[PDB]
Amino acid sequence: ANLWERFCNWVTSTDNRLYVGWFGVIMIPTLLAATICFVIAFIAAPPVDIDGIREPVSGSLLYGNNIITGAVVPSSNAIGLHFYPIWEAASLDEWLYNGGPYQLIIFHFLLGASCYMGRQWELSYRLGMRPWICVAYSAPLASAFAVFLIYPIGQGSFSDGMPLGISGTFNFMIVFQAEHNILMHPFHQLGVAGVFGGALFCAMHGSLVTSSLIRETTETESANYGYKFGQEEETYNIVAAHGYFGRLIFQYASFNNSRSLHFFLAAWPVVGVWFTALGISTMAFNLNGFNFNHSVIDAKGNVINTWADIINRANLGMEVMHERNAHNFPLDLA
Amino acid sequence: AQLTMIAMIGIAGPMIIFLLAVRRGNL
Amino acid sequence: KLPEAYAIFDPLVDVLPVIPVLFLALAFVWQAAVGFR
Amino acid sequence: ELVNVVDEKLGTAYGEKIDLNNTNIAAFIQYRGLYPTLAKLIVKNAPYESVEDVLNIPGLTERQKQILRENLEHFTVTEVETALVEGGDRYNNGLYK
Amino acid sequence: QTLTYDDIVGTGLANKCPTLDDTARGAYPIDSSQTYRIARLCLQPTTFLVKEEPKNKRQEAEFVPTKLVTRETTSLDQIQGELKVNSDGSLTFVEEDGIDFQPVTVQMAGGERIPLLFTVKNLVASTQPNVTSITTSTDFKGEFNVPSYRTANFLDPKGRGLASGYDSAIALPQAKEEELARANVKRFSLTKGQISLNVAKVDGRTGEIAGTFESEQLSDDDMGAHEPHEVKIQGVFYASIEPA
Amino acid sequence: AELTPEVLTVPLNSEGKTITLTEKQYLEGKRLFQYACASCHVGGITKTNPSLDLRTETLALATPPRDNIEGLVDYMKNPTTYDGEQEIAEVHPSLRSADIFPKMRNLTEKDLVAIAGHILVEPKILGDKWGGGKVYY
Amino acid sequence: METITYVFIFACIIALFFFAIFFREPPRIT
Amino acid sequence: MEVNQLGLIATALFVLVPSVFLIILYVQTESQQ
Amino acid sequence: GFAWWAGNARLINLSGKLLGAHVAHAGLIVFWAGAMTLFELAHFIPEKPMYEQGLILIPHIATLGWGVGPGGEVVDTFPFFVVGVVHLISSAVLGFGGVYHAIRGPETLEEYSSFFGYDWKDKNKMTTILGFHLIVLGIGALLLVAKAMFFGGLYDTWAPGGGDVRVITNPTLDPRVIFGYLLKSPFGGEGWIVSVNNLEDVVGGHIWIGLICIAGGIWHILTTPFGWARRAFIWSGEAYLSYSLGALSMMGFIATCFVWFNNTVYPSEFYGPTGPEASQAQAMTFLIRDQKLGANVGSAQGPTGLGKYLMRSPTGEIIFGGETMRFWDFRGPWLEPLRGPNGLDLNKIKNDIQPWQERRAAEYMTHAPLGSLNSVGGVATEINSVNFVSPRSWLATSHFVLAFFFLVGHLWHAGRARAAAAGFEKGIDRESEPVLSMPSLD
Ligand code: CLA
Ligand code: CLA
Ligand code: CLA
Ligand code: CLA
Ligand code: HEC
Ligand SMILES: CC1=C(/C=C/C(C)=C/C=C/C(C)=C/C=C/C=C(C)/C=C/C=C(C)/C=C/C2=C(C)CCCC2(C)C)C(C)(C)CCC1
Ligand SMILES: CC1=C(/C=C/C(C)=C/C=C/C(C)=C/C=C/C=C(C)/C=C/C=C(C)/C=C/C2=C(C)CCCC2(C)C)C(C)(C)CCC1
Ligand SMILES: CC1=C(/C=C/C(C)=C/C=C/C(C)=C/C=C/C=C(C)/C=C/C=C(C)/C=C/C2=C(C)CCCC2(C)C)C(C)(C)CCC1
Ligand code: OEY
Ligand SMILES: [Cl-]
Ligand SMILES: [Cl-]
Repeated sequence: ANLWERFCNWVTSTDNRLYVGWFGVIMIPTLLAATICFVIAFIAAPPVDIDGIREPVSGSLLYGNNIITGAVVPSSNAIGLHFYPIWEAASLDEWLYNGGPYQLIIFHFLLGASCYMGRQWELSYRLGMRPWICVAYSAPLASAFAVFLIYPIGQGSFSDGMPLGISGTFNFMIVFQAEHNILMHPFHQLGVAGVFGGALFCAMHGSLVTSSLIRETTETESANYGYKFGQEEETYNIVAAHGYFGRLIFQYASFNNSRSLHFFLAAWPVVGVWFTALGISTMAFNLNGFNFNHSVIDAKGNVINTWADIINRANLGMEVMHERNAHNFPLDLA
Repeated sequence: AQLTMIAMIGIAGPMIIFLLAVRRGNL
Repeated sequence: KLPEAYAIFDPLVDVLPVIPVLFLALAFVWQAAVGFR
Repeated sequence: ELVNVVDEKLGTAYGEKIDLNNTNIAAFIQYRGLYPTLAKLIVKNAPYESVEDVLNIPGLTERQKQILRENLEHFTVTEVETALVEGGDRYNNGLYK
Repeated sequence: QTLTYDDIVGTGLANKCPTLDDTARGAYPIDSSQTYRIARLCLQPTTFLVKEEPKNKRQEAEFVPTKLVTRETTSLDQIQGELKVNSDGSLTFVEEDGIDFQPVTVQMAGGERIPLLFTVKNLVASTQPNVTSITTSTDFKGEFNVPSYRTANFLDPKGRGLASGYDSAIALPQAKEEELARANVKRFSLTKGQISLNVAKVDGRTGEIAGTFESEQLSDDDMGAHEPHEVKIQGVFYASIEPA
Repeated sequence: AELTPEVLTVPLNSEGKTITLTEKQYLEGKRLFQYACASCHVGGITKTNPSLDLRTETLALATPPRDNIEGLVDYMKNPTTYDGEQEIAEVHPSLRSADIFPKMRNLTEKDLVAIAGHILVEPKILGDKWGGGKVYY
Repeated sequence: METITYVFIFACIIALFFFAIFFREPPRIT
Repeated sequence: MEVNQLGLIATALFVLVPSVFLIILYVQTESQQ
Repeated sequence: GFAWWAGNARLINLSGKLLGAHVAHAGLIVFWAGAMTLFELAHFIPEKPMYEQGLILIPHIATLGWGVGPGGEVVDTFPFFVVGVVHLISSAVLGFGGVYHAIRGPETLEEYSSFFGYDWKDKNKMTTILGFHLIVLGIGALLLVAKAMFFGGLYDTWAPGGGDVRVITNPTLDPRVIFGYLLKSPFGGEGWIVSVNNLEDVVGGHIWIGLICIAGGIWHILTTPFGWARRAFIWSGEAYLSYSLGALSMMGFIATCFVWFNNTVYPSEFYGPTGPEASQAQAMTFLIRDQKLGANVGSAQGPTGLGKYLMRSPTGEIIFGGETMRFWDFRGPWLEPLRGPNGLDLNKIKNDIQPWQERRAAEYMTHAPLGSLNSVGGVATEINSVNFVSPRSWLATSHFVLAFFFLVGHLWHAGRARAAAAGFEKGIDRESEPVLSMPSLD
């Protein structure tokens, strides 16, 4: 009943509407800092010289953007990977021109989101649950690190991290395809399999459970009222669902164990997104997608184009156009 | 050949399991 | 290249680094033999 | 009265010959014997009032003078165009392959 | 002591010109026979002033102060050139080469960014007649060239340029071009600036001089898209004289 | 289409004598060009000086002309600038500079002929692609 | 006017988050 | 910026009309209970 | 009751069989180190830089000073053979002892001997095993110092005359320098411990670390955890594994950045240039070419208004222009002779570039660490022709992936150790569900 122990007990209390926890003690200020700076910058920040060539890119709503085109623009290439906090600028005017808000937002956000993951562990422990929901969230979290930190580290500059904007996101992924060919990289192909298969199995599971709801209601009422929060009995018939799905395909391609089924639901998209985050994190060090450019030639030696060469023509167009005033030398080596 | 040795080597392992499963061994 | 007196073993050596992968595969032959117990 | 001065220049001899006052140095590879040594000399010593002025460059050997003579018909001179000679663009105009 | 790179790096000192001790009030005598060069001229701006636009009847606006937003990237250095003695005793510096331009953008009150090419390109600056000694009352005055801030390959955000790029607003295929002509046709400006260099310190032993400068030039006109501003720059300089 | 002796026939010297490579020489040439040259000359360009390519037309206007086996074998022994005025063995791989360019050490006289032969043959097969750069990929 | 509209909708969403969390219908066991 | 002037009323009714619909149905649900 | 797919968890409380698993697995590591080196030597061609041949082990050996001479030139491949053979032979001994302890040996050790047996919950015994291994690690660090100071030295990319093997006679002992590294920002221009750029500091830091580990090893043999440490940790075998998984993850992320940025203990002669290095070298290459043509590179204004070849960093230093403005913190032996106190010195650039510097820049520009999964060198749009992926990309990517998964495994095993310790890792007790005894939130 000392001041510290009381404080510890409030921080870890399971009676708080929103759990705080020790990870929350870091998460809350860092997320509030990131959020408040993000909203203000998105609305009112002036143009930012993202590529360090004194060519400022306007990202905020008051400087002529809408919701789709607006962004918080990445920090200047002149800064590269240097730490650029506010107190390192001669003035806020300078900090804004060179892209300081980006660095403030992404570092606070990554910290806050890492703590979000730990906080998912922590509350699970306080409630006597199994611990691994936080491992599912490591897949999205890893993906955010990849585009905001790891890729900028490998390329040498936060100016090549993903913009905090909708069209800026697209710019990022187009230029990534020209410089890396993410599409011909197997870790991206597994990320697609992870999210497509994730959407598929979401629909499957939802439709099979919804297909086998036990009749508990009249046709004049939502069938959802046939389930009461906390009832002990299951609300659908898994044997009927299995009897339907195993005939749709064949018997042994259908689950009859709900625990294996839900583990599979968890595992497939998490693992696919781990791979795609590792794709970005390894193309950060320029180990790029397969290059089959001019791989097929004829008896004489003429090049016989494949669809890979057609991809290469599109990549070339993205390459020669991007950051059109920023290259003085023939190779875009970073 | 290279494919000669990776065969002598590749067979070492499954050979051990066979000899032990036949001699009803501590698998 | 290797010293000449071991020249005889070039193709063996092209194969040796793969051998620790075989131990992982051997674990599954063993488990198949006992029926994944 | 708003004209693109580079496009205008393409309508002069600059658009058909090597312009000793304006053309980027990589064009001197089109004729034998000219690159890099004579090309370096020609660009450093521009501008020229006439194509023949190139033969008065201090330092030319007789072999160099003879090479220039063989190629005088591939040359021209027009007025210096700032847009083409600033930025060191006669040495590197940002075009590679 | 002479510092190394690893002493300097990251400090801001790389953007500052050398100074002379306040003890350095000598004079450097000139032999009208001998020839001389400036082996290093360094110019460090400290203040960027922009002329405002008074809008009403001929009021003639003032030079107002501005904030630098492009950091310690401003100084001209390693400039060299002939220092000639003219028949009438005047000295003339003719700039030959050096790091003689820096792009700068300063911000006016209200948030207008003003880019400019701070330069002394092609500087020719000359003293009074009858020098015979460089002293702490010697002034050089001169003029230099201000090429366009962007050079000819520069592509605007819609891809238009002078030596490269689209010649039209391709995103408005059937718009009337007349109104767009100023944005569509890029032009390469070449204007002149004026500088005065005031010598306030002289090391008679070593040929080093230092003092103050003020130059006036035009800002960027975005390849003719808009009218430039007048800019006045003040700072300190350092120069090292050598007999050639 | 196929790799015929017509395509495999190339100038030996400036006199106008010609030599007919075998298919073997050509592929040897290609392999050795990859080993020793393509890091800078992939596709017949020159990455560290794009103004100078390996097109036959460019080699022909070089001093000593280099559009033939002899000129190219010489170049690999004693490289000059494009106007012949300066020797560049110190910055360009050659047998003369095999001490600083160690991949040139184990090249025999017949390897040089094969490399030169590849360089004169490839534009007959690939056209503008050879030396044209990314525009033609 | 477009800026005002974008920011108004965004602020209405934040306000909705607040009611959805603190003024939700309480889950009640059976 | 030269935006479509009618975008504003378009956006306003797009928000207002379905939102009002839901609120009407919600409030009359509460006053049954 | 673990399933077959979690079957090594059956070993948690079988100290004997668990020892065989560890020792057998250690044989696998030593085996690959030996087999791989021999594979690399069999394929090695000395006329070709190592980084054109896909080599990752031979460069580690050469960095310690075996087999190489001035400039990185390989002079003797016998040291490479020795290192591979001895590792390979030793894996047989470790393999022998591991299958013996895994299969035939005492299943549990705690009956056969009280010295070798251990309970995970015995905090005194655990810290004594830790202390032994600390001492062993400290010895290993001092072996690096012994090589450097007393058995031939190490390869020094920075040595005058192009790099060479060099005995280290004055290692840095000044702790303001040694521990100063540990306090530098990880951000650009600073680089935390990745910036160590000279062998004196490398060897001195290994003196310190060897002493620190031996000191700490003796500490942990002689002590028991104090009560604040007893109440802060979970004391179980899975918990200890989880702690080590986190440490391995952290270490792999560091190694990733080490091999990507550092060209001192990963010399570029052996590993190829770094990304920043290759980018800097391209600007150098075209500066050289253009200046030879007559260009005045200092006064050449590029399209943006910034210098085409040279510009200033944000703190004033004269640096290379173009996109490589991001890479101006790069430092390498071929470039530093051009650096004066304000950055690149225009007078040195105009007069003092040497052919060897031209060569090196051209080599490094054309061996930038970019390439495809199937080992086509260059940017993603390049055609087939050059079979090259930099050893730095292979080492960086592999160790990022590995480090990521070990962080996942830390989370997996840490959460599980916490839950098994509190007793709810198998699920919620239906009759005593904690939430059902908590008041509701609203
Ligand atoms: C020092 C490292 C280390 C150690 C000693 C352990 C030890 C253990 N772990 Mg942990 N684990 C680790 C790292 C480690 N883990 C990492 C890095 C992760 C994240 C990926 C995990 C994730 C993890 C999970 C999710 C689980 C464990 C579990 C276990 C226990 C049983 C494992 C078993 O029998 O595997 C059996 C081995 C297999 C089934 C084979 C796995 C096949 C892998 C995935 C394929 C790799 C192939 C490779 C990439 C190359 C392909 C090429 C091709 C030619 C083959 C055991 C205590 C289990 C547990 O909690 O027990 C308490 C468990 O459920 N681990
Ligand atoms: C580095 C990899 C590694 C290592 C070292 C081990 C080691 C071990 N495992 Mg684990 N395990 C692994 C991978 C590994 N496992 C993987 C990938 C899986 C997933 C399939 C499992 C699944 C698994 C299960 C399901 C179980 C174990 C068990 C065990 C232990 C007893 C096994 C036994 O009696 O087999 C007996 C096997 C044989 C008699 C067949 C022959 C095996 C020999 C050793 C092959 C050696 C070959 C080599 C060429 C010989 C060189 C000799 C030379 C040096 C002289 C043993 C310590 C068991 C355990 O915990 O026991 C309580 C157990 O139940 N493991
Ligand atoms: C960390 C590894 C490790 C550990 C902890 C153990 C532990 C043990 N072993 Mg195992 N063993 C190991 C590795 C290990 N062994 C290896 C690598 C082999 C294969 C050669 C064996 C083969 C083996 C056999 C055949 C037997 C044991 C037995 C035993 C037990 C008693 C040993 C004893 O009294 O000797 C105490 C100390 C000595 C005998 C002094 C030996 C001095 C050593 C060799 C010097 C080591 C030098 C250096 C530190 C490391 C190598 C250098 C290298 C890295 C270059 C004990 C539980 C016995 C047992 O369990 O029977 C029931 C038994 O019969 N071991
Ligand atoms: C493998 C290495 C290792 C491991 C696993 C342990 C494990 C342990 N040690 Mg030993 N220790 C070691 C090496 C090791 N030690 C060495 C080499 C020394 C000699 C210097 C010591 C000296 C030592 C002392 C003096 C004490 C321990 C204690 C302990 C226990 C508590 C550790 C703890 O709470 O840390 C958690 C760490 C903290 C709470 C403080 C964090 C401070 C660091 C610097 C923060 C930095 C984190 C940052 C993200 C990374 C950047 C690094 C930074 C310096 C730049 C635990 C059993 C304690 C104990 O019970 O002894 C009986 C104790 O009092 N250890
Ligand atoms: C970069 C390290 C190169 C390597 C490897 C090879 N070449 Fe090269 N080459 C390079 C440059 C920078 C230049 C221009 C030299 C100059 O300043 O004039 C060249 C030029 C050639 C030429 C002349 C082409 C022309 O049009 O006249 C030839 C024929 C040539 N190089 C051939 C060649 C061969 C056969 C190589 C492998 C043995 C080779 N080069 C490697 C740069 C580089
Ligand atoms: C170095 C050396 C050596 C050594 C060697 C060794 C050590 C070996 C080992 C080996 C081994 C170690 C082997 C193994 C192998 C194995 C294998 C070959 C496997 C296979 C597998 C498979 C094929 C699988 C399948 C399956 C199953 C079974 C179940 C499920 C499904 C699946 C499909 C997965 C010697 C002596 C020669 C001498 C010289 C040198
Ligand atoms: C337990 C177990 C396991 C594991 C195992 C292990 C992991 C082991 C290992 C082992 C090992 C680790 C082994 C090793 C071996 C080795 C050896 C046996 C070698 C030999 C060598 C030699 C003989 C050599 C030769 C030579 C020389 C000397 C020179 C050069 C050439 C040559 C190479 C030829 C498993 C999973 C399966 C299953 C379960 C149980
Ligand atoms: C060798 C060398 C060097 C040096 C080095 C050094 C000297 C190092 C050090 C190192 C160190 C000295 C480290 C440390 C670390 C630490 C850490 C990493 C920590 C950790 C911690 C933790 C993780 C904690 C946790 C926790 C908390 C927070 C709370 C409660 C619970 C617990 C306890 C869990 C140099 C660079 C010069 C150079 C090169 C070489
Ligand atoms: O791709 Mn292309 O590469 Ca990575 O840098 Mn060079 O150019 Mn620029 O700044 Mn963003 O982007
Ligand atoms: Cl872009
Ligand atoms: Cl560039």
